[PDB]
Formats: sequence, structure tokens, C-alpha cells
Amino acid sequence: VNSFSGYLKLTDNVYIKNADIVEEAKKVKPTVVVNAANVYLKHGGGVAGALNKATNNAMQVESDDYIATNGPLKVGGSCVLSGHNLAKHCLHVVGPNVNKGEDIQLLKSAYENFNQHEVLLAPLLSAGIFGADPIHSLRVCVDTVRTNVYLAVFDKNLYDKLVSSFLE
Ligand SMILES: CC(C)[C@H](Nc1ncnc2[nH]c(C(=O)N[C@@H]3CCN(C)C3)cc12)c1ccc2c(c1)S(=O)(=O)CCC2
Repeated sequence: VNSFSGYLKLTDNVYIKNADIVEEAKKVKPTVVVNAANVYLKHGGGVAGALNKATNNAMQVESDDYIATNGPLKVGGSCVLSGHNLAKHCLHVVGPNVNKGEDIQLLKSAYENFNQHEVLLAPLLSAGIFGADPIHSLRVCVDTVRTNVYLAVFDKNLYDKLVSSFLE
């Protein structure tokens, strides 16, 4: 169960690995995988598109049905849906998209959703094309998450910069 391997322990509850979250989910079979979602759960590209493709679009159909009944999420919010073949559950979390003018302060609310789950496999929220400074996102994660989080960051260059930043 939750067979995470090759992670570097940063704090007593935050671990990090240079890895593709999709490959990690297939191997580890975590209780929860976090999706870096948008408010309409449209998994069009990046991490969300990669996780949806790994479910052969089952995540997208389920997401459309959730939105029809419940309406969109708020920025900083989340919902729990099926993990499909990747996990028992997927926690869809909306971090702020700084490139589209959303407030970076909502990154704390986004990470706070992780605290309702004992163990999670997750990406670095609001990084990549969402525009947040990835060293800042790691600092918010470490300061906010209290449950056990395994971060998969699919870029060795960024991984090395994040670990060097944490260890200063
Ligand atoms: C910073 C970046 C390295 C990181 N990327 C990732 N981090 C962790 N696991 C990842 N898998 C893939 C991928 O494409 N998986 C594919 C499956 C099959 N393919 C071989 C490859 C990307 C990726 C990341 C972190 C957060 C966010 C983004 C990107 S974003 O999608 O630009 C906007 C939402 C927030």
C-alpha cells in the first residue's frame, strides 16, 4: 500500500522525487493522487491532461458529470472523485493561475485541501504554465501541509533547484 520509492525526505511530512506523476501513480497505487485542476475540471493539457489520458478519458467524463450537478469549483478549492486506475481517489485541487491574474495568496488555501487526506501523491501546485514561482510553491507546501505528501516533479533541473533551495 502507498509504495513510494526513491523519494528524498525534506520534512517529517514532505517528500520529493524527480518523477512523472502518471508513472508514480501507476506504480505506487496511492490512496490519493492530486490533480492540478482548473475550476471547470477541463483536463486539456499539462498534468491534468496527462492524468486524464492515463485513465483513457474516464476522468474527463466523470468530471463533466460532477460539474453538471455541482457547478464549478472555486480557485483554492477542491473536490474528491474517483482515482480510476491511478489511485483509490483523485483530489482535484485548483491552485491560482498567476499568468491569468489570480491571487498567489490562494496557493495556501489550495494546499490546505491536502490536510483532509492522510497520504497523497501530488504535483507542485501552480507551477509550470500556472506561473507561480516553484520555490515559493514548495515553501507554501512545507508550511501548510500537515499530512504526508509525496511530491513528484517531472524535471531534474527544477528538482535540483528545489532541493538546493530547501536545504539552504
Ligand atoms: C513544473 C513541471 C515540471 C510540472 N510537471 C509535471 N510534474 C509532475 N508530473 C508530470 N507529468 C507530466 C506529463 O506530462 N506526463 C506525461 C505522461 C506520459 N508522458 C510520457 C509524460 C508533467 C508533469 C508541473 C507541475 C504543476 C503544474 C504544471 C506542471 S502545468 O501542467 O504546467 C500547470 C498546472 C500546474
